Amino acid sequence: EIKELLKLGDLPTSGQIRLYDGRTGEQFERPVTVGYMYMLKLNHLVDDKM
Amino acid sequence: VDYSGRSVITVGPYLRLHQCGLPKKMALELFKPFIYGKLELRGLATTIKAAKKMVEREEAVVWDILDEVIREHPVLLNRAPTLHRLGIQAFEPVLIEGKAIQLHPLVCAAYNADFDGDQMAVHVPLTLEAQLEARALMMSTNNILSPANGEPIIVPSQDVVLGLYYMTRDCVNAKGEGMVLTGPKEAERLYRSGLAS
Amino acid sequence: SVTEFLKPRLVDIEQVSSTHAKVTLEPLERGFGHTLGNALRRILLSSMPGCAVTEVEIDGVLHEYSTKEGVQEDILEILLNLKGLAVRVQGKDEVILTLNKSGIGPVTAADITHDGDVEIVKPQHVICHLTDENASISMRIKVQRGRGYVPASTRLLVDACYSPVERIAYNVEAARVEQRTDLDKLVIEMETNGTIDPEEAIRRAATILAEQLEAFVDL
Amino acid sequence: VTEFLKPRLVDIEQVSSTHAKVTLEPLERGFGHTLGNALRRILLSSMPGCAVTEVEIDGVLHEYSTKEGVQEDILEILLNLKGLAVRVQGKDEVILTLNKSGIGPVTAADITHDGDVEIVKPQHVICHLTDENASISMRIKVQRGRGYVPASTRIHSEEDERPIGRLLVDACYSPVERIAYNVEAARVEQRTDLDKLVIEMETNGTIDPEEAIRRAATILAEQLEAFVDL
Amino acid sequence: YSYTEKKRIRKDFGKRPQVLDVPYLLSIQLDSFQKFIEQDPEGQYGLE
Amino acid sequence: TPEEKLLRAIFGEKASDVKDSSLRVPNGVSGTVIDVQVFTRDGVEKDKRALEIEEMQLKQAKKDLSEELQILEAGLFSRIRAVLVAGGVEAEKLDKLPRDRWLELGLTDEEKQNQLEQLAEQYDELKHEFEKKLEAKRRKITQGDDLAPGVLKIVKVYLAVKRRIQPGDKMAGRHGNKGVISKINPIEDMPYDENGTPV
Amino acid sequence: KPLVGTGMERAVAVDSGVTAVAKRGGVVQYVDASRIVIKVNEDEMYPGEAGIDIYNLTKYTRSNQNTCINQMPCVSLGEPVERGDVLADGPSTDLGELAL
Amino acid sequence: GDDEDSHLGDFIEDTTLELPLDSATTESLRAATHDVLAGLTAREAKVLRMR
Amino acid sequence: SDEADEAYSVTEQLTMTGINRIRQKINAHGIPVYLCEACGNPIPEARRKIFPGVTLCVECQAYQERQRKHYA
Amino acid sequence: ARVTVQDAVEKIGNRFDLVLVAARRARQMQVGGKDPLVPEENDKTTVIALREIEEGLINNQILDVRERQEQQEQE
Ligand SMILES: [Mg+2]
Ligand SMILES: [Zn+2]
Repeated sequence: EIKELLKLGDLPTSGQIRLYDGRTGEQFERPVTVGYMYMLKLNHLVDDKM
Repeated sequence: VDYSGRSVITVGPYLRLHQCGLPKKMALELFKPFIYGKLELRGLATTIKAAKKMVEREEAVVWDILDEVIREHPVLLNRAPTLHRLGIQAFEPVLIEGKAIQLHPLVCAAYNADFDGDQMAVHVPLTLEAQLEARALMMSTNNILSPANGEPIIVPSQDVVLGLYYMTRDCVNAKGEGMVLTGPKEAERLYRSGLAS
Repeated sequence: SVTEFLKPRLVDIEQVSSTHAKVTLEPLERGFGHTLGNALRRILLSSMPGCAVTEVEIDGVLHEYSTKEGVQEDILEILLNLKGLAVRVQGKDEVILTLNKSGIGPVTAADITHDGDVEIVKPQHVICHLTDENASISMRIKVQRGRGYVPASTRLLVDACYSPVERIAYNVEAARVEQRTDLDKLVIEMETNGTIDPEEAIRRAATILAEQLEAFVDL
Repeated sequence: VTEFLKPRLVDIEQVSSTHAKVTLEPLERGFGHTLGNALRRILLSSMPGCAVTEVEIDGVLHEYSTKEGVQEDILEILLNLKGLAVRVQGKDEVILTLNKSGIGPVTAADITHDGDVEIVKPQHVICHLTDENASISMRIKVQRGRGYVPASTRIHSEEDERPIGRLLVDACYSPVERIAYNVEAARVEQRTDLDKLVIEMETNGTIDPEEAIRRAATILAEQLEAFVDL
Repeated sequence: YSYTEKKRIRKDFGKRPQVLDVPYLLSIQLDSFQKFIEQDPEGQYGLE
Repeated sequence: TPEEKLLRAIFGEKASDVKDSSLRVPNGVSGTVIDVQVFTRDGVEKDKRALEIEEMQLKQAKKDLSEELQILEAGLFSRIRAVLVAGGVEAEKLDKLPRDRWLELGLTDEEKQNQLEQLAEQYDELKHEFEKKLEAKRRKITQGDDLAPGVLKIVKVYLAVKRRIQPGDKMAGRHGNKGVISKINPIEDMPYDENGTPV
Repeated sequence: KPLVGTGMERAVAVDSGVTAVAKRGGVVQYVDASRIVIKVNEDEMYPGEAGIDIYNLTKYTRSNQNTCINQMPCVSLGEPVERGDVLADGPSTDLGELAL
Repeated sequence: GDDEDSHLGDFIEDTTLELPLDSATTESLRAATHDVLAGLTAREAKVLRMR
Repeated sequence: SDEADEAYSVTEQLTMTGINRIRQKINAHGIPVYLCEACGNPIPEARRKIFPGVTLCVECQAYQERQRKHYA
Repeated sequence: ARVTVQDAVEKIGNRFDLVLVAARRARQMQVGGKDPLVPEENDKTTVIALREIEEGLINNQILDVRERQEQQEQE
């Protein structure tokens, strides 16, 4: 089903893209996984640590 | 113990392995008497009270005087479970405009550190005998061998062994195969150019 | 205002060997280290006018591979020793040289038929060594004036390293103005065969890149 | 041998109000990627925007409050202002008044426009009035800069610093959001090694593509002047 | 469909048909206390 | 001390009978004071700010209680009106005379009339109830606070710091992948897909 | 919101306290950043003592951990509501989902 | 009942000690006053000290 | 490292040296015995076919394991 | 800024005396009125003393001899 939904949009079925480098602009070989992950922010904030 | 702080270590791969990042806030606070003496030695502040006022206002010359003080004064870094004698090392502080003690990557093997929240504690050595102990007996460039056995404790861990591995390998038919090169400089001149895998 | 970018206040250009420079540009505004260094090394590495040996026809080998009584070197190592030969042609172009010779010793760069404008930058360069005989080694080498580095696979050819620059490599390190947290500090570090100095090499590369933007700059 | 046909600006194509892909056709084989990445990084990094920086609603003290009539807390009004794409021409700072009353959404079109100012998307929502007699009286302050100056870094302006009503907002002066580029085969009349560089770009409206990559080229050319001198 | 769920309805995978809806998640706390404090005419539990 | 005495004589100052122990923001914090309450012992007399905040609290308690009683009034009035639409026909011959003259207006003595009586009683109960609630609330606002023995008054401030993500914070997926942010690099420097958007 | 969730978000957020879920069906008579007023239906109405449900929302106040707990109205004026709906998202909720 | 099991008698600061900054000030004050007196006639300086 | 990264290795050693003793109780050798070393009953062909090298009939093995189960 | 003391521990022998000698030498240039022997390049007195120790122009016997000679110029 995840392949099916990645195919609904025109994304690549294998879940991996080819990113290009932002500093040299040359494509990273070996295509990378890029997706949308849900990042929390645990409140071990540094400025109560330092 | 006084002249001491703790905070969260981060990676900072840009470093050498004899320095450690150190936030301007931490640095300016652990090193107060040093800055006070230096501001009243350079004449940037009349008294010591004037120097305290200047620092607590954090003027543009306070930072430069800080970076003058910091220069060769190595600070000790220590972690919580000091399992062995490499749990305490000493680095030279590279002032870091931030709030996390950027600790060089290769040293996490020794410290048993990792960057998911492990706090490290920085100590300042005051006297001159202390700075010479730290720079001569405890510097992070002086203990590259595990004291358990002469094998080094500086072995690259995970991003770097995988990068090095991916580099020194070989496909069976890649770009630019077979050609012969005048040396390693020509190797990089091809690779960065884009003519050889 | 909102158009005043930091221009660098150079703090080092330390020629380590007069063919190996190292240039510390700074302080560049943040992220300018990577744009500048990467543009200059792309140019210095793949677009640089220069001459260089392209194809040498030796009389005694119809292949890229053979034996040649008199030289202990292989033939592919003769192509190697020619790739390192750094020639500079004056206003003319597409010269051919000849290196017929024989004897006992090495075969330096000065042992060519020394033509007018074609200049050997290091005559001491070693091509091949002959044995103790009257052993014949006669070759007709053919150079041209080209731009990047074209391998022989795109075409007795030779991978034509036309460009002067042998190795560019920058680094971006965190410089600083009085309070600003992070800025750039380009550490370019170049090597060349000698046909153009590192300093002059960077100068010509940046001049190329700046000429390209003529249609777009404004005052 | 050493010619290097310089590029020039072939057809600009405004796909939409913001999405506009320029073309620089006659690029030597190799200068395509160099120019493309250099230009893209200059556009995303360093470009002049005229974002909102200081806001002063009528009867609010902080942004952690609420005002009877608006269905958003003031923090949401500020977050809805911060994305207000505006284009000033004459000055480098201007005080746009927003006076509105009555039920209904409150949108940037309802800001009292002056000749200097161009609110590029007037349908962009700032608030939601929801009382029969309640009004918002704010005095936004647009000003122009580069990149991202956050509010905290900006509150050391020493004297007259600063009345309890004035709420600073993070200024985000950079009109370009996406910049992608492609190097394709530039079929000049008789050549075979030629590529043209096409640059998409997705502004907020306050920036024209030829003007954009004219300023970008200006920046990079002057830094290259510093290099070439040595 | 609930009005708050036609606002953004979540595409639901998962094949098993739900037999017992989720309980009231805070039920232990509220239940046990209001069983502790309640006019309950018998010695079941609570104050009396 | 000694010479401190000379330095005092020289510049004619007086060492103050008081020293200061004033509440200053802990170092590092930076925020907006968003609320301040002043608890005062019962024996003491309130300063200017405590009485200012009592003014604010009483006016706000009145405004809240009256806004709420007005909303409930409006609901009750509209329900009674919707009863005076059928059986008591004044379609819009009812929308101009006094609305408070609807608890005593015309209808049959039907179940509609029993409802109208019940609703009028609801109106009077709303009035009486919100009045007594306002009286209790005002007495609660202006009534002595109890305090630890020895404390005169207490002043509480509520800063609203606004944290922004910065290197050294912990983040996490939901799958037990913690990690300390180590650098917040610019946008240009981030990997970007072929279409132009960076990760 | 989670672009990838397990559907338990809705229930966990409603059955928690922070959401201001409706107490009876009806129409949103006057919404505001601090209070939601609900003209209840007549069918879900009590016979005498008509009334209308007026919720006041907790604005910026500090939890025990010094985080800010503050509700926000997710309804709009004139919008219907049914019993058990969500009127205001507390802290870390998006339309009656748990957005952490 | 904390982690270290430290008691109450270890959270009592000593409000009589002088901060090392303050002692290092008045040492500097002794320096400054001696300096100022040095640039005075011996009569006025001895009278200032003795006074 | 972390909690989970060492917990993995603790669990992994647990599982491995739990598999190995249960697998070492298995007989892998070959010496047919034909007579249960406690009761002399003839171990049938099949029960010697499964575990080659088994030196007890099934009855006596059940007895001995029942005895083992209380650590006697 | 000096990174290793390999050649310093080499020249002076013991490594616990590379500390002590360097510390007393630096103390002479921080407390006392001495002038560093080697060209200081924005260097700290600690690293300067180590640098002198490393070239082989300052060590235990030399410092003792200079203190003796100085007290002999005390006359
Ligand atoms: Mg850890
Ligand atoms: Zn048996």
